[PDB]
Amino acid sequence: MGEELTLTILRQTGGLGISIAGGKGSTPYKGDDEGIFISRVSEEGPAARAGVRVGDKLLEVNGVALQGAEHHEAVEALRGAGTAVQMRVWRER
Amino acid sequence: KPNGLLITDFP
Repeated sequence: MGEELTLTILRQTGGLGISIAGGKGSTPYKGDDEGIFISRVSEEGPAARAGVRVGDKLLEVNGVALQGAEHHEAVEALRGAGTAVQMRVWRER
Repeated sequence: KPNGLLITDFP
């Protein structure tokens, strides 16, 4: 069980303040799940302020779907994401 | 090709 949330990261002057992990065909971050996950959130950064949490599974970035994605596809999505990053996540309870 | 646990940081 869990919930889906869409968080909006408002970038400031210190970067997004997250790390992402996982992806199809590489070592799973969590169990045998090959999804993209949030593996780090900087405490003082804008992702923390928006409400993103470690362990959130990343479903979309600015509406671009990442279900079944390889790691580099999520990296590319975040690189292109701009000043306000809308991040749809699944948060296991 | 990167292998293992892939983690990419956006500081």
